[PDB]
Amino acid sequence: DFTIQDIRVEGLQRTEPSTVFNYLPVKVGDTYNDTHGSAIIKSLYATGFFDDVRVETADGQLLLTVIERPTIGSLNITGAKMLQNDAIKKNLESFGLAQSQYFNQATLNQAVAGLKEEYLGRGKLNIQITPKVTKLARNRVDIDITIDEGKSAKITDIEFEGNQVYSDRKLMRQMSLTEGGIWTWLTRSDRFDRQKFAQDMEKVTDFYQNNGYFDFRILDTDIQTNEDKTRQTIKITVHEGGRFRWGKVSIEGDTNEVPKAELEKLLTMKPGKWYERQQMTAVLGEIQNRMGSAGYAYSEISVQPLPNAGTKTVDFVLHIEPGRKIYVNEIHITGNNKTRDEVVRRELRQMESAPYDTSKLQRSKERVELLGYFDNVQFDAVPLAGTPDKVDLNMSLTERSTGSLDLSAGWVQDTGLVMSAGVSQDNLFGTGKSAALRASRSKTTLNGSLSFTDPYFTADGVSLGYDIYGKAFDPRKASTSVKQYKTTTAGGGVRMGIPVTEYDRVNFGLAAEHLTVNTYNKAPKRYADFIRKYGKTDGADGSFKGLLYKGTVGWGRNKTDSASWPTRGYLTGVNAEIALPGSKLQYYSATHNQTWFFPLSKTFTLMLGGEVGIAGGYGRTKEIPFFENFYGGGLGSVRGYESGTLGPKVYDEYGEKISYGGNKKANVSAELLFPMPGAKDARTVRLSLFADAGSVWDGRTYTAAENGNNKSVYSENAHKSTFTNELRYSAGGAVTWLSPLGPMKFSYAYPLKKKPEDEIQRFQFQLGTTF
Amino acid sequence: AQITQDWSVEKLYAEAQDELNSSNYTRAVKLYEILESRFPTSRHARQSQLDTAYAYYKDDEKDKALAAIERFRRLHPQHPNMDYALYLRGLVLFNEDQSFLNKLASQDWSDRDPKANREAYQAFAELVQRFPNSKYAADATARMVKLVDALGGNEMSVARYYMKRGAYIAAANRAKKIIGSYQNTRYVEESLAILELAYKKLDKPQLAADTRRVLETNFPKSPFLTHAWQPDD
Amino acid sequence: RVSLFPSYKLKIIQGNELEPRAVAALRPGMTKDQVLLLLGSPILRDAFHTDRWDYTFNTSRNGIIKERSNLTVYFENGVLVRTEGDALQNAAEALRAKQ
Repeated sequence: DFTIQDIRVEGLQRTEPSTVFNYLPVKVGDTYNDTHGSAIIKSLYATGFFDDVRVETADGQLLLTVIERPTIGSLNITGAKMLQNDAIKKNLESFGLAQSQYFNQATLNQAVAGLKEEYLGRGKLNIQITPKVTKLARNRVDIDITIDEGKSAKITDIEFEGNQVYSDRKLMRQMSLTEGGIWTWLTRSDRFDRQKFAQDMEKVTDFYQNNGYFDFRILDTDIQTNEDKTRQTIKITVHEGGRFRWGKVSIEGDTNEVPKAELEKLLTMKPGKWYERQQMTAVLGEIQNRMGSAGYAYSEISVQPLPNAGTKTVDFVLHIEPGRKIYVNEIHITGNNKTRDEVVRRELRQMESAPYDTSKLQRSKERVELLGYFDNVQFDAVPLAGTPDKVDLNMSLTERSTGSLDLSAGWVQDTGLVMSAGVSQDNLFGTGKSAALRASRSKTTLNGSLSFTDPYFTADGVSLGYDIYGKAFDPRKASTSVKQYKTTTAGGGVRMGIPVTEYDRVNFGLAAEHLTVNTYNKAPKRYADFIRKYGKTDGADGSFKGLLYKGTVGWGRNKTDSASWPTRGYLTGVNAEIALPGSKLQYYSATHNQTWFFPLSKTFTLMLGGEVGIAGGYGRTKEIPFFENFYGGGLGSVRGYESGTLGPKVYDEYGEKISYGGNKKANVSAELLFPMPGAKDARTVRLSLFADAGSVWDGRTYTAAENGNNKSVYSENAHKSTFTNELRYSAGGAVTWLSPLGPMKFSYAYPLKKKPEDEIQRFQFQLGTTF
Repeated sequence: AQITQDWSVEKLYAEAQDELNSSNYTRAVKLYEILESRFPTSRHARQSQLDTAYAYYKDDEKDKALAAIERFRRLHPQHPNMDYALYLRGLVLFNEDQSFLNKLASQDWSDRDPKANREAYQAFAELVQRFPNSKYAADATARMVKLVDALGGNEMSVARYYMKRGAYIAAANRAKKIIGSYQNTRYVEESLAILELAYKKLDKPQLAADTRRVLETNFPKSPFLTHAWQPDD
Repeated sequence: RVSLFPSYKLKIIQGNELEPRAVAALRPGMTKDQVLLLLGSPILRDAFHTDRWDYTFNTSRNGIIKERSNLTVYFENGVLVRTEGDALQNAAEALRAKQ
């Protein structure tokens, strides 16, 4: 045996032998023959230290020759043709390859193998993969991969066996892959991927499963190449089950508190259609979420078929095991930075020690997502050593940028430019306390506003807020001018808001405003009567002022995915936001909406629009203000002619034609919405048509005008522009897109029944939304 | 490596210094590796990595900072500079967030994460157990006491908000863990007070009185002996 | 912090739950682990007087007690000694009803 005395480790380059001895499992004065040799050699082989180190026994000064492992100080990349330099850079550095980092050849080999496999996974097989190694300075080395990809990998022929049940034409129509063609030249739609192949495989197999053929035994698939390994052909053979009939699926097991009668009620299976695979999946989902809605996350169902040919039925007995009633031990919260913790706790149920149900858990999911403060949230269940009845349910948060400035511009067809300003803020770096500034300005209007609110004034939570406004309207503009005047509206208000259930939530608000209505030189009788009834005139002009005690009552709910891509669901709601009694002008006006969406196809869909309301008031004032009139005809009305162009076009000074409209709101939308599939699934392009129904009435017939009748018949009733339930026939196209930089308006309008008293507009364009 | 000019070590150090003074970083960081390759047997790697970590703290990310620092920890675990490293570790997980838009003189720090202050506590514990006579430890002690105070305030706020919802059952275990593992903290009186409120709301006279004896033995003087607890604000 | 307004919308509060057949299974005189497996994890557990394991119930409204049911259990030197509470009897006729 020999004792260590200041091992003279030589042959080192930059190993700082002090830290070597520190890394040595032994120090001076340690007895050693062979025990630590393998340990030290493997320790230095780890961390990429060396490759050849020798140890001997010689008078305490053991010559530990060491050869420094190469360290890639500088790394380089090339050959990135299909992918960019950044992509290859990150996916390589994900496997080491940092500065120096003690480069090893085996790391090179595994990395190149992995990347090669990644590329061959896609439609690239005839690929030249030739990395090059250049010896840089003493330890630094350089590598650069060279990738020379093939032409492409195209699928020429698609063929099958056992196709006696359905025509290969229809089935190939069903399967979501392409072959050679002219309209398929776009976006290289005939390329191949293993993953997408498998996806289409399960898709078509499930399609057959719904077609009544049991278990659809897939025999085998094979892919065969061609000359130059360029073109490929796919052939899969399967075995169908034949037609059948299912009408007697049964369930069994224990229920504990659960009622078996409720189980029978929820069992939605019938002999009709003889089967449905996804219906079976859905009923499994329903039963499972029920089995755990009571607090059993680990109750498990067992399926088993019981065949019977001839009658061609296979019974399904569903055996359930419930057990181990589960509660929650503690809740942890992640992604809590820049915000409070109770704020997200405000909403979910199951405070603690509660029967773990997904039923209210998905409700919590929905409740937090509609907050929109985070793009992604995940709910994570984990038990501990004290396993029974107690599991952690920590959840995820994804903090998203929200504190910025709302400086956004847009363009409108009539007025022109419009700008928006104000800091966007909803969270004073913590709890909600949502308060912000919002203002807009155009050549015809301006409106500043500050908002301030807490969504939860109470334990359940009541939203209380202040909100100011200063909107002023300047209808007088260039040639395309509606009746010229100004509007002066400003002031503040308080908004209160309470939910009545998980899906219903109302909000009220009372305030008081003031307006100074003003006129111009001689205006039609609808102005003279109004001003001489309440206002005061001076010369050829005049004005009026009044108090604006206003009340507001509202309610709503959403049910569609939307997010600029509408899906199943619709908007429900009602509102009443005008100067309510308590001051002059005793008025009342309703509100409605319907946004029915029918996603019954891959791209084509239709939306039904819904609105009902009467703006008529009561009390001392039996009339309707001109400025409170509807702007019938145009975009927001019908998307048809130019804005605010329904009703009697009255003659006046200079003999122009400006209408009024009524105080009746009712609309019916029906448009075939769909994207463009040429480019990709990007959430960027739509397309539809324009076909709307809009009704608006006043009741009063108009017969006397400025020495001229603008109607075909002298006795033209002005209560409705046409027969009862008034509307004009019109329908055109609508090029939709989604976002060049966001907002848009584009559509082609074609009218019908062109009257001699109405004006049309075939195309309209707006930018940066409005308001 | 735009120029790869040959210079002396102190010139590069001063250039890095002014780059920090001028908030210039890419050249400052990129000259570090070239100087190290040119000057392998040099102490400048340690200052380079620590200043890069400081800059990354001044930036959003810290991953490459930690990569380099535990890389060094594997390199020379005897260069006494590691005291700063773990310290800046506690700093990088502290996230002081020096920005004008979010001054918030209050800044309770009670929102970062449990992971950050757990790691801070363990890091400074290793610091003190290995360097009781460190270049500085009072800041470390202040950091641990502040973080544990923030933890206790967090949990107490959770309990009181539960009380806003009257989640008596949850608050029970809340209090039990507060007294169990969060000793000598200012947030104890209200904990046991709300505990008493829970038991009396849950009709548990004997245990409520037992806790009364506990508190009076511990806190004979407190306004809430005669004051039934109420939530602040 | 006062004057609750008429919001006809409240969260659904729970006190606790227990399965009656376990009450039917309650025999006196076995250890902590035995009764543990018999019933399961108690929702709470003190330490200084840690033989008091009881469950509860409440279909509360805004924090007010609405329904309740309790069964405290006592232990000595790691064995069941006794238990008592208001839930045992109602659990008994519930078990007789469904069986």
